[PDB]
Formats: sequence, structure tokens, C-alpha cells
Amino acid sequence: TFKLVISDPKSGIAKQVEITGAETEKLIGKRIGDQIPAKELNINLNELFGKEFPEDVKLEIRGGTDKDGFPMRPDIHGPRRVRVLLSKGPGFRPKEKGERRKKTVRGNTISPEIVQVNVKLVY
Amino acid sequence: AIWQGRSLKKPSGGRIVLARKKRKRELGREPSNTRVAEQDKRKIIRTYGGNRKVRLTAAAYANVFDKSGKGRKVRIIRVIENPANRQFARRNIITKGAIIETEIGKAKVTSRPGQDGVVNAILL
Amino acid sequence: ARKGPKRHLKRLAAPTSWYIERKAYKWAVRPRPGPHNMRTSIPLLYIVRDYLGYAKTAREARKILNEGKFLVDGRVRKDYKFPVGIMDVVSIPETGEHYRVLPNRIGKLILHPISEDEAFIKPLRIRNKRMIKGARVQLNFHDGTNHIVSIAEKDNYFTSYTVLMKVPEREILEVLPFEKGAYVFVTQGKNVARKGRIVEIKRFPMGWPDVVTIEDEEGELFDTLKEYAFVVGTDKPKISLP
Amino acid sequence: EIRIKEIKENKLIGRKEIYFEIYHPGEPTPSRKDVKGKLVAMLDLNPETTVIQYIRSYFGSYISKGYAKAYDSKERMLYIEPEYILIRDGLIE
Amino acid sequence: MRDIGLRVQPPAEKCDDPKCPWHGNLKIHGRVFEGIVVSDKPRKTVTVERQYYFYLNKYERYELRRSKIHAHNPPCINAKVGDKVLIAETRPLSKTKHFVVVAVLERAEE
RNA sequence: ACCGGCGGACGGCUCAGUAACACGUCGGUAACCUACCCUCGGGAGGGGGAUAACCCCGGGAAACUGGGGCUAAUCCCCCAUAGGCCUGGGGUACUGGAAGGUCCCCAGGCCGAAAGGGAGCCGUAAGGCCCGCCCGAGGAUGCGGCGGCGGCCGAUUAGGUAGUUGGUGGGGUAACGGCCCACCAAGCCGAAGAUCGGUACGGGCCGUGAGAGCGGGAGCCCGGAGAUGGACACUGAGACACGGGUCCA
Repeated sequence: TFKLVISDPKSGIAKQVEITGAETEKLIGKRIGDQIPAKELNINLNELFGKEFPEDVKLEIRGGTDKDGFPMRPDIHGPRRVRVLLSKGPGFRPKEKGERRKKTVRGNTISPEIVQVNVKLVY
Repeated sequence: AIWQGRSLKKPSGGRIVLARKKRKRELGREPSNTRVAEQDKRKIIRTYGGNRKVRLTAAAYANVFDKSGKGRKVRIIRVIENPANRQFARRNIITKGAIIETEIGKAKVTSRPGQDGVVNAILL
Repeated sequence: ARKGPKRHLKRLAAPTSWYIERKAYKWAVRPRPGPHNMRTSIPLLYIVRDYLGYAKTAREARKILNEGKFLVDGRVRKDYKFPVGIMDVVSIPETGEHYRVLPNRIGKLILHPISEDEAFIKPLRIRNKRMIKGARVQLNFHDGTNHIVSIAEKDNYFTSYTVLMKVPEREILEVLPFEKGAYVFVTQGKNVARKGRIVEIKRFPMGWPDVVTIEDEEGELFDTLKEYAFVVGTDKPKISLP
Repeated sequence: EIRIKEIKENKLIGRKEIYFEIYHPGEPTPSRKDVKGKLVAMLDLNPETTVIQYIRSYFGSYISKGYAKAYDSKERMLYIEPEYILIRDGLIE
Repeated sequence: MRDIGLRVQPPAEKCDDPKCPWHGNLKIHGRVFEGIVVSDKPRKTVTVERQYYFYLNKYERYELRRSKIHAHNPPCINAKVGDKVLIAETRPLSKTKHFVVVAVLERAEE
């Protein structure tokens, strides 16, 4: 049961939806930056956002957070957890200049353990 | 860590145990082992006191100078002889004082490519 | 152990050239780098607070310096750690009061009051000669300032020569050379705060500086390092020297 | 009875420093307000521009030293002089 | 003949080494000493010895103390054992070498 | 509040080790470094990009963390000139007795600056006063490094040393140096005490004593060194960094 945060760049508005059922199996095994057409995603986006969407609307998967709160990183192949000394990239805020913190983050690939996923709309 | 610290032995062979650790200022750095290539590849390194050291790792051109004093930017074919050590010449590794084969002929390098970043030599 | 530069100085370890109560408090103001050396100068705050007594507390001395009332060789200096060295002229025009810092016989610095006519002349000893690209000669003075001249006039200058230096607008006035008979005032050594005339110049090899033999006004002959001898006049001192 | 030795003018601050001695043989130490009203009379100063810090009476001594300051304008104390000796003198609540 | 500013005649013949104070690159500064050569086995190296007395507070007699110094020996002088030699401080040459011979006052035969 | 200028590398603490060019003193860099400071000469032109705050919708008892909408400077980057560096040839002028270095020209090659700003007065503005930025040249504050001498005990610890010692030619260093590498050679130290072990931060000083002297070095200052034992990077002018970071126990 995933929470999908669908963000529209044109409106700058993002709305959360829930994916359940065999629809979930459609998202298993995908990566970050992956594009997918709207039709099989089965969300009434035109009806949530209240604005017309041509049938050629696609969604790109970019981000999200895990059950505990572990975010996503395109850089790390696979879905597994690997402790990494974080100098730059998602899931890390350096405060003092030159800081490097070792954080544990989820890999790029989408796993069932993910509960929050983020997608961006294109037309 | 490359430590350019105290010799761990006395002149009379006496063992010395270090009373203190390694300070940051006293460590060294990787030898360049500059190779001959079709292009010129360089690295700018931040150093002690915020200075900058340019380090040539791949070399493709050289300043061959005549005894008169004129310089020419001419390419490098291969290395002839390295009196410093015989393994470098086989591996096309260039260092100060090495003999290099170029279009003009034989040249002796009077430069420090690991520190200077450039290759200057005199025709022979 | 220590890892980088420090911003503190205990009152006990203060230089011996200062008139300060050493056991009054724990801490003293660290002199920032400046024109002179550590042994040669003092923070301005100690001049204002102690020598002049205008301000009882350091805070009000800092306030007054921020107001800029005090002129240091014709330049306002609001910093409260500025080092003021030998033969610097401190002028406060509101009182019209002008003093010159000079070494004591004991070797500590003291303020000699001077008239207004002496407040725009500073004598500077030529510490070193160099020359920069464009063939522009440069002279580094004993007080850490630098002046530029052209190549033609280079023979009119030498190291250790004194120059009367119009500091209000940076105008050279006169050049006093380093020759026998010149009137000389001592800056350091056991013969500190003495004035006499040069007699002999003892050149010394092996890195050892030259020794100059100075005869006092009464004819007493002593010796002193060349660096410590400051020429102040051709035959008679051009400045009021205790 | 109060008699002066030191009357010194600091024109960078435009303020007068008064070092004075109080004769109090056999009687308790005078208070701040009494000497404050005493000096101002024969020195002819503005009471509000005038402030006292310390009055030290030594052991076994009937003559006590004291120091007062005399400013000119109402902002000089607010800027330069610290905030205690207005409150101790009542100049600030 | 390039001056070093020490009162001694330079060695006659010149050498091409970059370490001869008269005929090289390195310069002379610092302390000077006089000693005797006792060992010169390794290449262009000398081990000069200097003898002196040391006083002690408790017994007020003297105690001989010796100082061995490793100075560089350029070819222009070619020091040997039994020779009295003038030595000068130099830049760090090697792990132990920090001095150089600048004069030979008496040969071994003397 | 985010970038951003600085400080957090000093100041606080202890005496476990460390017999050491650790330290005391004297020379000592000609073989080095230097943010914040001062003086002199010059520059500060043109162009592009940038994401916090905020809006919304999200994960988790957590720690802590995602996306999209939008934005700046003295944030970043690009172009130009100077400037920095190296090499060859030539010719001088300066520092210093010395050396080389610094300088002028030619040649080749590489690298290769900036920032304007709140307010106020006048000025239509411009421009002046205040503060701020960069290049060259120093000085200065500190720092690194080399050497001579001084500074405990054991002979029921007598030979010790293999990169060891020196040379040639190279590397890395801010910098010279076997510090490191290839070759060349057998050197180096020791009975005046090597090596090994015991013991121990050095000094100004302190206790006692008529003093010769004996003993001690915690309490205040200087120097040396260490964050539980150990090991390691990044960022910064400055660290392997007590209230920054990573790994084993």
C-alpha cells in the first residue's frame, strides 16, 4: 500500500494518492527517473486536480521515503540499504562546511518495503 | 598516509619509540609517474597554506630548447633512457633528467613534471 | 598540543618594555601585527588608559578611539590593539598635545611631549633596499613601512640611513647618512636611551653585525650594535631627545 | 565637612573629576545623598549631571577619601558612564 | 675563486660538484670549528674530532669531552686522516651530514 | 531563518607515555609557510548559472528525512588583461663580506584575480566623505626545520645496526633532508658505557642546610604531549580537530 505524491510542475501543486491491490505489482522493480504512461497507473488525476489532462500524460518516479523514513537515491543501484559516507546527494544536509556524515539510505530500485514514493507529471 | 617523519632508528642503530603521533604537515603525497600520452592531463592540488600545485600526469608535448636559446613546442614520441631508474624508461614514465625521443631527436628533460606541470628539455 | 595561532596573552608574560602592573589582573590585550616588532611597541589602549589616564576602564578608551579623536602619526586609528613603536608621534589635536615614544634608560617606553612643529616629522631608518619590476627601487623602513623611488636616485639611499619622513602626506624631507660624526640616539642594548656621536665602525664577518663606537656628549666611549643606532642629526639632534 | 584636593578636567569626555576628603571625626559615615548635596553647593554643579562612585573610609581613620564625576549634558552619562551609578544615585529607577 | 668571506686561500683546482662552497651551489653560514680528521672511509665524507675540557661544580676539576662531527668533504681538498681541518655549518645535506670542510690547515705529514 | 564574513585549530583540562635535538641556552634557514594587521604601486571590465525562507502535499515511537512551485547577495561558474610558475639564451643594477637569489631583454609553455555595500550631506545626476574586494612588493604576528653544548640509574645488560651509513641520479614535501625510490660502496656506533633494560615530561624554581652540598619538579609562567586503547580521512591560512566526522575493541 503505497502513498504516491504526484507533483505537477506547471501548477506547482502536489497531491497524495494511495495505490493498493495488483496495481502495487506494477510499481515493483522500477527505478528512479523511470517514465510510465498514466493509463495503467489507474488514478483519476483529471478528477483530483480538476484540470484536463491529455491522454499522453506520463509520470516519472523520482523520490520518496521508506517506512522508517529512509529516502531514495538514484545513484545507488539496487534497492538495498548500504551505509555511505554522505558528502552530497539526497538524504543528507551538511551544516558545517566540508562535513561528511555516514548515513544509511535506500537504493534506487523500488522495493515493497517503500511506503512513500514521489512522481512528477509530464504531458 | 605517506609519512615523511623521523627515521625510526638512531644513527648508532638505536631503536626509537615515537613519543608523539604524525602531524598533518609532515605527510607526503603520491608520486606522479607521469606517462606519455596523446593529450595533456593535469591536476590542480590545494596545498599547505592554501597554495596551488599543478601536477602533470599525462604528457603529449614538450619545450625542446636549442643551445642558442630558442624554444619549440614539439611532441614526444617515446623515452630513451632514464638514469634515475631503469624501470621508468620501459613504462614511458618521464622524470627530471630523463632522455626522451622526439621528432627533433634526443632531448634531456630539465623540468619537474610532478611539480611544474610542464615538460621542458634541451636538444642533444 | 597547540594547533593554530593564538589570540591571548597573560599579563605576567607581557614584554618588559611596558609600564603595567603585572599582578593587577590575569589577562592583557594581545598586540596585533603591525608596523613594529613586539619588543618595540605597545597597544594603544595601555597608552590611553594608563599613560594618559583619560579612561579608567578599557571600554571608554575603546569608545573614545572609535570616536577617532586620537591621531597616530596623522592617521586616525580606532583599533584598541594597535602597536605604537619607537619615535612614533601620537597627536591629539583637541588638546593640541603631541608626544614621541622613546626608550627609557631602563629600556621601557616613555612619552616625551613635543611642540607642534615636531608633530609632522617622523625619522625612519632604512631597514632594507630592494627593487621591484619596472626597475622601481623600494626601501623598507625600520617601522615596517615601505616607500618607492626610481632607479636614478638609488645612490642617495642606503640601509640604516635615516630619513625625515613627512608622515601627514608621505613626503620625504631630508636624508641623514650613516657616517662618522653623525649624532646618534640608541634604541636598544645596555646603552639604551643614550645620545652621542659615531666614532668608529667595526665591521664584523661571519654573520655578526657591525659595532659602532659612540662617544657621549661628555666624551664617554661605549659601543653598540649598528641596528640599535638611530641617526637624529648631522652634528646636533634635529629632534627633542631626552 | 568636605575639602577638595583634585579637580581635573577631561575634555575628550568633557567631564570633571573631583577627588575630595570628608572629615567625620567621631560620627557615623556620611551617606551618598548628603555629600552629593554638599559638594554641588560650593562647586556649583548641575545635580543631575553629577555622579559619585566611591567614598572609602579607612580603618581607624576619621578622614575618608571620595571621588565624584561632573558631566555637562544628560546624554553623556547614558552613553559613556556605566549604568550602576545612576541607579545607586537614583538617576535611573 | 668566489669569495666565502673566511680568511683562507681557496683550494687551487676547482671541482664541478654542486656542493663545493668555492665551486658549487651551497653557501657558508653559521658556526665554524677546527678539528682533526680521524675517519674518512665513506665517499666524500669526513668524521672530524674535537677535544676540550669540561668543568664540574662539585669537584672543581676538568673532564675531557669529545665531539665527533660529520662534514662533507668536496674533492677540491680531499681530506685524509691526521689532518687539521676547518669546518662550517651548512644546509641539511643528509640524515647525518650537516657540515662542510672549508680549509685544511696542516696536512697529515705535519 | 538558508547561503554568507569571522570564531568554534585560541582560551578549558591532565602529567598515563616520552630518555627523545623532548627540553635549557646559543647560532639557525641562503632550504620553508603564513588567514586576521600595516606601508607602497596597480586593478576591480563583460557574461551566464544557482537553491534555501515561503506554498502544498508526505515517512516515521525513531534518529532523521522526500518531491514539486518560486528566489539573492560580497553564492558559483565563464571570457579578457594583469599576475603566478617552469625552462633555455643573453646582459647588467640591488640586498649581503660570502653565495646564490632579486633585476632587464629575448624565446618556449603552463597556470591564470576581484565586489561592491546600508545610511547620511551636497550634487538632476556625476562625483566627494564611511566601510568593503583583488594582484605585485615587503614588514610584522605566529609556525615549520637544522646544528654546537648542558641535562638520570644498572656490567649478575658487551658488542650493536640492514634502509642500516654514505655517494650517484631521481621522486614527494610549503620547505632541505633516505623523508622515499633505482643503482653504487661498506659504512655508522661502542670500554670516556653503544645496545638492552629500569626509571622519568624539561626548565624558571622549591625544601633543608653556615655553606660546599643533598633532595624534589604537583601547586604560578614558558616549552613538550595527550581527548578510553587504537586507526583514518574531509573542510579549513591554521587539525587528523574535547562540546566536527568515519572504523575495530
